[PDB]
Amino acid sequence: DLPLDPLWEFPRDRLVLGKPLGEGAFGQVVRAEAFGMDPARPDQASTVAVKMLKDDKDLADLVSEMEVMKLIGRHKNIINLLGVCTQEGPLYVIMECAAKGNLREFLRARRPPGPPLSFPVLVSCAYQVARGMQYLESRKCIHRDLAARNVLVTEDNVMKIADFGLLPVKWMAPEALFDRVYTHQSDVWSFGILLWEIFTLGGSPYPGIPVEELFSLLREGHRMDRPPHCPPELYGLMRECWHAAPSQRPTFKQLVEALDKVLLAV
Ligand SMILES: C[C@@H](Oc1ccc2[nH]nc(/C=C/c3cnn(CCO)c3)c2c1)c1c(Cl)cncc1Cl
Repeated sequence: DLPLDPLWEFPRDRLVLGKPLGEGAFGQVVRAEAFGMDPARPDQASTVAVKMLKDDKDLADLVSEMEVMKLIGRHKNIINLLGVCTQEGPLYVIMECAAKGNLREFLRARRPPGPPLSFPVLVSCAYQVARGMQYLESRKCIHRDLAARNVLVTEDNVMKIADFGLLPVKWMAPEALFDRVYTHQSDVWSFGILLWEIFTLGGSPYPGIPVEELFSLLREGHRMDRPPHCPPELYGLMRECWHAAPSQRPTFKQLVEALDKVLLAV
C-alpha cells in the first residue's frame, strides 16, 4: 500500500528465499539467501530470516511490528532488523538469523543422559537475556511472554530475544495473571522462570502440576524448588524474581550486575 524507507528498503532481486522456520501467530518465517546485506562487499552472501504473510488484519500487526524494530535500533542481545521489502507488493521483513534456532530447544538437545553445556555457558545464556531485557525496558519497549522459547541462539552462542512492543500461564506473574496488568516488574518475574528453564536444561516449569490451582499454590508462597546442581546464588536470584510484591522484585539493571559478578567468577 504505502511508502518506502531508503534506510531499510531492500531490492527483492538480491533475495532468494528458502525453507521455512515454523511459526506463527503473526506470520510465517522462512530461511532466505539474501545477497549484499552488508554493502561493503556487494558480492557477499549470508543466511537471513524473512517474515511473510500466509493469507488480513495481520497486515496491520505485521507493519506495526516492522515500524517498532526500526525505532529501537540495533542491539546485540535482540533480534535486529536488517531490511524490508514493500516495493513490488508482498511484504517481506528481513532480520538476523540464529541457526541453532531457539533456546528451550537449544538445551533439550545438548541435554546429557539423566544424571558441552558447562555451567559458565549457562550463565552466559542468562546474562545475555538480562542485558537484552534491560535494553527493551530503557527504550520504553516491553516483551510479555519471555520464555526460553522466545530467546534465539545465534551460531556463536549469542542470545537474541525475539519479538517486542511498546494461555502461557506458568510464565505469567500474578498481577498479569489476575489483574491483567504488565509492568517492567512482570517481566522480571518471567525472567526468573527463564532462569529456572535454563538450569534445569530445558525443563517444564512447575513439573506435574495442572495449570489450574497453580494460582492458589503461589497464593501460599510456594515457588519451585532449587533445581539440582544449581548453586544457591542463582536460586536465590529466582526467589527474588518470584517475590509477590513487585517493588521487592529486582530491576533488570540489578539482574545484570548479579549475573555479571557471577560470570566474573572465572
Ligand atoms: C517462529 C520462529 O520465528 C523466527 C524469527 C526469527 C528467526 N531468526 N532465525 C530463526 C531460526 C529458527 C530455527 C533455527 N533452527 N531451527 C530448527 C528447529 O527445529 C529453527 C528465526 C525464527 C521462531 C522459532 Cl522457529 C523458534 N523460536 C522462536 C521463534 Cl519466534
